[PDB]
Amino acid sequence: EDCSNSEETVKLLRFCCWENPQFSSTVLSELLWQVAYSYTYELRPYLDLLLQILLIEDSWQTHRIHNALKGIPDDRDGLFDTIQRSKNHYQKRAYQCIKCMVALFSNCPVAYQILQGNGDLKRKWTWAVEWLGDEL
Amino acid sequence: EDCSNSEETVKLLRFCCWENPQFSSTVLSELLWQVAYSYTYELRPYLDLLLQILLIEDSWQTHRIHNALKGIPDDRDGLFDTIQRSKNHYQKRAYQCIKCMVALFSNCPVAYQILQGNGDLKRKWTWAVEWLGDELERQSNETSNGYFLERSHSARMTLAKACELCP
Repeated sequence: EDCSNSEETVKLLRFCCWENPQFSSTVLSELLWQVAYSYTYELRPYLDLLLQILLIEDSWQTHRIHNALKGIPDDRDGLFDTIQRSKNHYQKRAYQCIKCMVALFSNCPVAYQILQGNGDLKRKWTWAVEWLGDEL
Repeated sequence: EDCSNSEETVKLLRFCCWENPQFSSTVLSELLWQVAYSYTYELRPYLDLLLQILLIEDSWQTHRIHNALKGIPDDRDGLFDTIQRSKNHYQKRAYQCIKCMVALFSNCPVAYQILQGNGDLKRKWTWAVEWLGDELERQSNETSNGYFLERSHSARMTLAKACELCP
């Protein structure tokens, strides 16, 4: 919540999230909370921190992209869910989420084989891209 | 968790749950857990599998229906509990639990005398129908889109069928 823009936090998270299943969910639980229920002008410190949690190439990487796009069920939304919740109002929230996602897919291969290979996430990713265009 | 939508998983559960209190408990416990903590695009298979468990016409049917509508006490798990938590957000999950219940009540005479004959369940069943009525008045609710009740025709029929069940 507080010290997300710094770089001594990314180092602590990437050191503990590494092949720790429960902890990697805790960080995602908190990060998905703030990307959804936090003030619209401060998402970039949180979203940019989310990358270096998804880009950890360990045995749990696939789950992290899974539990960031679908969301941890029945509490925290996902990157797609917050987009739906914010297309009409707080449109800047959904835009900044897409920037994270575009950056993630273009710079993470394993993310591309999860987007390309899971039709539901594939199909939702479509509706996202036109919406960004139409708003422009 | 994994082998859902299969016709052989339900046949095995339906076979083992017959007159088995311990086994039926775990099946209900796991099914209710799956109904609560799972993505809405994979909820219909669990609800449909749950419904087939409740339709087992053995001597534990009333117990199974009680543990599914209410849940194990002091744990706040159960179809009414998950409906209550999902009224505000994830409204698509709350509706699908109702849609399963309508199919249960209108097709299980044993699980209609449990409703008609228990007061709080009728209150809880009532609170569902106005919530569904109010939510709809404001397609194919499996798309896992924005989580807002899309009027569609599945919902309108479900609301219509729910209303007649109310005494």
